[PDB]
Amino acid sequence: MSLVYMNIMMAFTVSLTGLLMYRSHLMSSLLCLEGMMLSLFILATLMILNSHFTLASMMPIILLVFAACEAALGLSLLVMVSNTYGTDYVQNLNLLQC
Amino acid sequence: MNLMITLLTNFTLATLLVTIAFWLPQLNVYSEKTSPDPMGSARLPFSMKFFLVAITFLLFDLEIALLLPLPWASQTTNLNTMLTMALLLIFLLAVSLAYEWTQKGLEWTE
Amino acid sequence: SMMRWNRERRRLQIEDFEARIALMPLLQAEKDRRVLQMLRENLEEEAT
Amino acid sequence: MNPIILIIILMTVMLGTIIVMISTHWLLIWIGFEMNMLAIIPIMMKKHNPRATEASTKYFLTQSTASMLLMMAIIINLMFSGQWTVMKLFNPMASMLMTMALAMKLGMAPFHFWVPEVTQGIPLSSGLILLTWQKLAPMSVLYQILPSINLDLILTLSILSITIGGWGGLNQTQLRKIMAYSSIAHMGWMTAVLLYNPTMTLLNLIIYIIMTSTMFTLFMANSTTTTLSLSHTWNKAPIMTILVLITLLSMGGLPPLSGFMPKWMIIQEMTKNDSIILPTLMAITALLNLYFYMRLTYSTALTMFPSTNNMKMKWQFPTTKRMTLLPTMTVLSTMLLPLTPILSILE
Amino acid sequence: MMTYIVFILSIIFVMGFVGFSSKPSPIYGGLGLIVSGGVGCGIVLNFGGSFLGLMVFLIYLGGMMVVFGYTTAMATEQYNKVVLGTFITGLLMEFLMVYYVLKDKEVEIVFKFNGMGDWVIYDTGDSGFFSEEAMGIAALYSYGTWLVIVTGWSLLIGVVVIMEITRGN
Amino acid sequence: PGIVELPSLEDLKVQEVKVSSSVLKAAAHHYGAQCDKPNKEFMLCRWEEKDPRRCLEEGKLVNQCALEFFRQIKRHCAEPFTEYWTCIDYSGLQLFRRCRKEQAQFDKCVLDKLGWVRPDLGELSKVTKVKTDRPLPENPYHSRARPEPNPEVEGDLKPARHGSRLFFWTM
Amino acid sequence: VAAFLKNVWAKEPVLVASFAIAGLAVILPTLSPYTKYSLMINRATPYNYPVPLRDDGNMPDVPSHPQDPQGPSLEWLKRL
Amino acid sequence: PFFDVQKKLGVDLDHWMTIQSAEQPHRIPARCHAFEKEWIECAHGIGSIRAEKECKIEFEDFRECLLRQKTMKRLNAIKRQRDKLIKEGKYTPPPHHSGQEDLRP
Amino acid sequence: MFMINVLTLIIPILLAVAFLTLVERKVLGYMQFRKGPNVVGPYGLLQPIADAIKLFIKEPLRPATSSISMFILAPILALTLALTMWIPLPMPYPLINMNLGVLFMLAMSSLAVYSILWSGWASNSKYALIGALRAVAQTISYEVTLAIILLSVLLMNGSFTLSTLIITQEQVWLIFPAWPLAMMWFISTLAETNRAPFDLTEGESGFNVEYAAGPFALFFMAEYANIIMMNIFTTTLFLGAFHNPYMPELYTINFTIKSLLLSITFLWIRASYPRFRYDQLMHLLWKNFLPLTLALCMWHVSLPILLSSIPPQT
Ligand SMILES: CCCCCCCCCCCCCCCCCC(=O)OC[C@H](COP(=O)([O-])OCC[N+](C)(C)C)OC(=O)CCCCCCCCCCCCCCCCC
Ligand SMILES: CCCCCCCCCCCCCCCCCC(=O)OC[C@H](COP(=O)(O)OCCN)OC(=O)CCCCCCCCCCCCCCCCC
Ligand SMILES: CCCCCCCCCCCCCCCCCC(=O)OC[C@H](COP(=O)(O)OCCN)OC(=O)CCCCCCCCCCCCCCCCC
Ligand SMILES: CCCCCCCCCCCCCCCCCC(=O)OC[C@H](COP(=O)(O)OCCN)OC(=O)CCCCCCCCCCCCCCCCC
Ligand SMILES: CCCCCCCCCCCCCCCCCC(=O)OC[C@H](COP(=O)(O)OCCN)OC(=O)CCCCCCCCCCCCCCCCC
Ligand SMILES: CCCCCCCCCCCCCCCCCC(=O)OC[C@H](COP(=O)(O)OCCN)OC(=O)CCCCCCCCCCCCCCCCC
Ligand SMILES: CCCCCCCCCCC1=C(C)C(=O)C(OC)=C(OC)C1=O
Repeated sequence: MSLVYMNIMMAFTVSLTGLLMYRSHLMSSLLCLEGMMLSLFILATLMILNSHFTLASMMPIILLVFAACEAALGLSLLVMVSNTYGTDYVQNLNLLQC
Repeated sequence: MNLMITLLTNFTLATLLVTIAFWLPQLNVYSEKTSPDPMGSARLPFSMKFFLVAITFLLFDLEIALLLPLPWASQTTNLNTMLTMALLLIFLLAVSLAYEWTQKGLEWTE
Repeated sequence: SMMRWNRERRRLQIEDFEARIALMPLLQAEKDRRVLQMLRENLEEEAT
Repeated sequence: MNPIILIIILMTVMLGTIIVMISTHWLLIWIGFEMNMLAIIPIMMKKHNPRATEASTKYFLTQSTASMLLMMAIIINLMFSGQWTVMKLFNPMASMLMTMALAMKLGMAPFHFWVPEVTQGIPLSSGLILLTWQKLAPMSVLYQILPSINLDLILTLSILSITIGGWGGLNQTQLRKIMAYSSIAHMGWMTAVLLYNPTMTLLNLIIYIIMTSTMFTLFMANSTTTTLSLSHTWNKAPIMTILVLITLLSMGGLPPLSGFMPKWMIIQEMTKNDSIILPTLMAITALLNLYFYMRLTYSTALTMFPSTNNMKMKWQFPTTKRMTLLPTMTVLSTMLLPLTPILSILE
Repeated sequence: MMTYIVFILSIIFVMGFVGFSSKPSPIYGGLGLIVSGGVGCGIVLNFGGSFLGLMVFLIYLGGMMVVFGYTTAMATEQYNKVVLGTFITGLLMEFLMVYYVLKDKEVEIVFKFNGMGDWVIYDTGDSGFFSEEAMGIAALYSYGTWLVIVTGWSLLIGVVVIMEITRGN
Repeated sequence: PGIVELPSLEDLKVQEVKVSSSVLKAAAHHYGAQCDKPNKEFMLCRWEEKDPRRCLEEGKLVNQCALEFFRQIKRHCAEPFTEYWTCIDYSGLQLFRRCRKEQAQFDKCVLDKLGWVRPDLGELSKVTKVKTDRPLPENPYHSRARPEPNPEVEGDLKPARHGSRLFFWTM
Repeated sequence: VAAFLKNVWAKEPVLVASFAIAGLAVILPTLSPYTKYSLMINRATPYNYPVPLRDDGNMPDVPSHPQDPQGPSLEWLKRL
Repeated sequence: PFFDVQKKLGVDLDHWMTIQSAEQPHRIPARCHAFEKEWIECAHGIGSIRAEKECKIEFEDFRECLLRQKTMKRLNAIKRQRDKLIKEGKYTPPPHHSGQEDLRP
Repeated sequence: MFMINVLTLIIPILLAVAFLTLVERKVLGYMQFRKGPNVVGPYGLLQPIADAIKLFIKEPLRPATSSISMFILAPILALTLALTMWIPLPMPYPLINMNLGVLFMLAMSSLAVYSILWSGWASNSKYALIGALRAVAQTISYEVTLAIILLSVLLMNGSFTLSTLIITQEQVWLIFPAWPLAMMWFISTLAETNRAPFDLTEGESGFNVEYAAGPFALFFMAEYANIIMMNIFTTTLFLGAFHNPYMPELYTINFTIKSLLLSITFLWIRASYPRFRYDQLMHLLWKNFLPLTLALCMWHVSLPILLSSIPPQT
């Protein structure tokens, strides 16, 4: 198949490995998650436009809307834990080990 | 083709103006200044109001993205269905605004 | 004023579309002959 | 929390589950999943303490990762098939990605690390809602795509889930963590029997739902969240001790109780396909679940732990909690074995 | 080299993804994500999706990454070896993949990809007096009644949920 | 698999209608009115056969009819048509409403010289009927034989023999 | 019911105007006699080709030429 | 469980999007309409087990329309042989393949 | 040949910005019973040149910026987005004819707040950051009503193309059927470019307090270019002119006069009223402008259906 498909898959894999290995902050995890969504957007849009599937052109808009609502919920959770601890570090979310 | 030429021209004109605005008084040898906000070292206070208005803007922006194809969609043959769906979407916008209004969401930044 | 001018604009659009409809059989025939010539030339050069 | 807002949010959770169940489009499956998760997040954060926000954060991150993997599998399937009908998949990579996304959503091992912490951090009612209702939609999606599921992957996930759940539940003293590890082991059983006869999977899902609902309802009726606070129940209401004894015996699969029927029919199905080592291993491993169930019954019903002085003050007042459907699911989770041929209604 | 414009843009896209995925700082990650989103919108525009690319600019960048950087400015108070190491190794795998693609005009990692320019897959015909993607999006109010209903309900419920969980009571 | 068959380069040879887009647009309505029969025959053959190699001759006839249409225009009404397509060609979007006067002059000239009447609104968008002699393609998709369906359910439903037959249960 | 409208129109006139405009917008298209004109104007716009039908012998309604009397007419659109 | 609420109730909630060969607005065809139609007319009513083996050639044609690996490979081989012959100097390109053709219409 | 078109677009923008500074000073002076600059040149015609040279030989502040990257990048983005929002403007022929030019403009205007965000974050002052956050919140909150108003106005046009907007107003001005939208659009564009009575950063720290005099001048020039662009866009939307296809100079002169009058109305507004508070303008937007914008949006969706006046798609 095509080449830009390979580049978008590799971009998605890079963002997934970024999400799956936290460094210090929760915001970097959210950024990696939203980059994953952006790669999904580009891949689906290219496939739908190249395939001339007319009625599938509405799908990336719904995908963008739902994942941005997801991101709003995640930002609210990040703000709540930052108000609790004074920072958004992932090492402070360890009370539930016990 | 012409569009990205114009974009490159605007970008290089802006960066040329910024470079001349930065580095031209750098050629002056005026002086060396020591210089030893009303708050000295206070932490930024986290305010829920600014975050709340940001998230409300984001959600209304999403429903705006939903509302955007109305000029194209008005050309459909199924006019009753399109009118009903458009009125339902803007009614949901109004209902979300009213729920934010009644539960003191728009408070102290009204 | 918007109602009258938009009805006139709709009539003009219908006229333009029906002119295109009258035209396009000839363009369809020309496009078919052109793509068949392109395929034949590519096939001959592939044979070479 | 407003009663009306709570009602709307709960119907939104059920609406998301219904949208997943009834739809023939992959995008609608995805939409129902996000609707369900977005609506269920405030049920977890009903009490507003740091533990609930931590549990909600971990749950949100896990479900978002699983959802992105699901969308990746859907887009790969569209690329290699050109359609969106919810049926067998046309790519092994899409099948693997979707199977691991559904495993992450179900919390099966080795993606199990979020289940006990999330269950511990949230109240008993929201934990019941999670561990009972949240698992109806991924098992339905698995029920729709079984011609494309890799057998080795799903069987590895099943045996890993059973062993890890038993070994994890061996060490816990909090009741919610015990319920979480029990859930992990039961989903191991359910997805073990999935590829041979999914009707057995539906029967096991129904029986596990009823037993978990009974145990959680008894827990909120007595307001106990630890082992010792449950052990105080003999000096307050001994009928509840009898009920938790019979329900925990039935949860361990001991005949002639109704919990014996799912693993009995699962072993019956697995031996028809000449698989004998795996059902024996799963039974021997489920002995561990029986072990910590029997430890709970020792601490609660078959011995009398010392009580305190204020139990008299608690004697002077009756209970007023709405123990909804508690006798019905108490009866249905213990004396249902003579009605075993009723499983033909699920085919 | 001008026929490889979408391929070059995809290379810039994945390079920006490597850069922001190394997590140097949340604000620098946001800047890298903004640049990557702009390049991806360029990819979509060069493929023919004007409306979807302008949706990416209007909603993802102008409407949502603003919220991300706005929240980033309200935390992570202003003033590494790991970041540089992963950036270098990601650039190395990326350029090794490019060299292996262009040297042999075929590659297999998980699926089989072809190293020719991506202008080959395009359609040789015209769409008439309309654009196909605009009609497909515009069919949302005529065909996608159910999609509109579930999306609007999810958005309203999201407003209610965000108002519920940030109150603290 | 097979070898795709293409017509020879002599079969694609025809003299073309070498006029620009605005020249075609100026006389588009009269071209649709006058040369309708071979155009509709070609379009019916095109939508039925789904193969341009089976519609090459109809396209050739379409070219011949269009060329004769423009030759008939050139014989009598060269100057008003030239002015009309010039003022059509000046416009960026090639509007029909910016050249009403020259359009009326050309229509009047061609009505009194050739008896031609331009169509009204919606006439050229009608669905017409075509009398042709080429036979209908009985299998235009080149589809092969469909698989045979499974046998269906027949007969009345009877109770199960000895009930469920599940272990010791007698029902 | 009557003094409430006067009080709310003296106090919040912006909301009164908004709700009145909304009610007009939601009850007027179901009441106007020009909605059918919008319907058959949108459905009479020729976007794609009117593919002809093979004449089997029994189509008196279908014209054999655009200028034939039988067929749909847009005189109502030309007059309105 | 897949509760077919739509078939029981007669509503059409997501069947319009579910395939590419369905009813599209303004009668816009897709690139692989014919191949998908042939594959669906195969697989209808025979189950997945029979349709995975019986007329698999329709699905191979549909997949070749969708992704076009064989056409890309053939073009790659033709262009590679052309490049080798051009470099070794025993092939001269024709005038119409170098931009000196003055195309038909 | 095209670069000549680009240059003759972008150099008169800077010239018009400098003379807008001069015109605003003189008009405010004559409106405050005094004179503007008339000493530096004949009627102050040499004032922008002297002011520009003085600002370009001024000592830089040399701040202790947290990030020199976005400190550089914020004026880059401000100037690029100020200059790039002119290319689909029909004058009467746009330089870049865009099928979706209106939504392209909306995307660029939504993207314009990153200059404020990065200028606030680059400066070490926390009060500067707070002022930047407040300005960003006001800007996005008025983006919302900009989008709804533009969407509701476009339903009389039929497409997103800016050149068709001349064709729509060939009969009558669009301010006749959409004057409440015109008033709300004018106030929303006034609050969009951070102008009085909404310029809160000048009332009691700006987002660019630590920026040097040169980059401050670049930011201010970008803001004035935004003002001129918005007024030209408003003139095209609501006050469309008569366009002769054989004489484009008629349309050019007509919309130039109208847009200059609208910009003079901006300067007239800025010297008549006191400033708003932050919560007062938030109240004016979320509780006054937004419900009426939604009601008028529903009205202008449902109106062309009931009037049999759907504009043509193409
Ligand atoms: C581009 C063309 C030119 C535009 C105008 C330019 C010149 C005029 C400039 C004016 C001054 C600008 C500077 C100040 C800006 C800030 C103040 C401001 O604008 O505040 C807005 C004010 C703010 O309102 P407010 O704050 O006074 O409201 C009081 C609210 N409480 C009580 C809660 C405090 O008004 C509006 O928002 C109204 C917007 C326009 C409404 C248009 C309605 C049209 C008619 C509808 C129908 C009515 C009849 C009833 C229904 C009939 C149904 C059939
Ligand atoms: C193939 C299968 C397809 C699907 C088939 C059907 C599946 C049905 C699945 C049922 C899932 C039940 C989920 C959990 C209960 C949902 C209702 C709810 O929200 O209950 C919690 C609620 C919280 O209220 P609150 O007052 O805060 O409680 C704290 C204690 N004071 O209220 C309370 O806590 C009140 C206290 C009593 C709660 C009792 C709830 C019992 C629910 C389970 C009933 C039995 C299972 C369903 C029937 C059999 C299905 C197989
Ligand atoms: C059914 C029609 C279509 C409906 C859907 C479309 C709606 C479009 C407009 C959307 C508006 C969204 C926001 C609405 C908020 C209303 C609630 C509210 O604000 O109540 C508070 C307010 C009193 O103000 P206060 O409590 O002091 O708040 C601080 C501001 N002063 O309370 C008030 O000022 C009183 C508000 C309620 C009464 C308004 C009555 C208006 C009647 C107009 C004539 C009838 C119109 C026809 C429709 C029926 C209306 C009942
Ligand atoms: C699109 C159009 C844009 C237009 C932009 C500009 C608008 C304003 C145009 C200029 C208006 C008039 C300016 C007059 C300036 C003063 C001229 C003058 O007489 O200066 C005299 C001064 C001293 O002379 P001195 O010899 O010492 O006198 C003793 C003799 N008794 O000698 C000096 O100071 C030295 C010589 C100075 C000469 C200055 C000449 C004017 C400079 C204008 C710059 C911009 C020109 C336009 C650029 C854009 C168009 C090309
Ligand atoms: C190699 C040789 C060249 C070397 C480099 C020099 C280039 C040319 C620089 C400008 C000309 C040099 C002389 C500058 C002025 C000197 C004479 C002077 O002082 O004139 C004073 C006179 C006004 O007198 P004043 O003292 O103000 O009295 C007030 C009234 N009672 O003032 C006036 O009448 C007006 C003076 C105007 C000065 C010229 C116009 C401004 C500069 C234009 C060119 C540079 C800027 C171009 C645009 C940049 C972008 C804005
Ligand atoms: C910190 C980094 C630097 C920051 C400053 C510089 C970047 C930000 C400021 C500039 C922003 C530029 C935005 C460019 C895209 C805008 C959308 C667009 O191109 O629309 C025009 C057109 C679509 O309209 P339409 O009429 O349908 O097309 C012709 C159809 N016959 O589409 C076309 O005509 C398509 C033409 C071919 C494709 C062009 C692709 C352009 C290059 C990719 C994006 C460049 C910007 C990347 C960075 C973003 C911001 C970080
Ligand atoms: C290419 C560079 C052109 C020159 C720069 C822009 C024009 C100069 C603006 C100077 C200026 C003037 C005249 C001015 O009057 C003013 O006060 C409102 C400013 O802000 C404090 C200014 O920045």
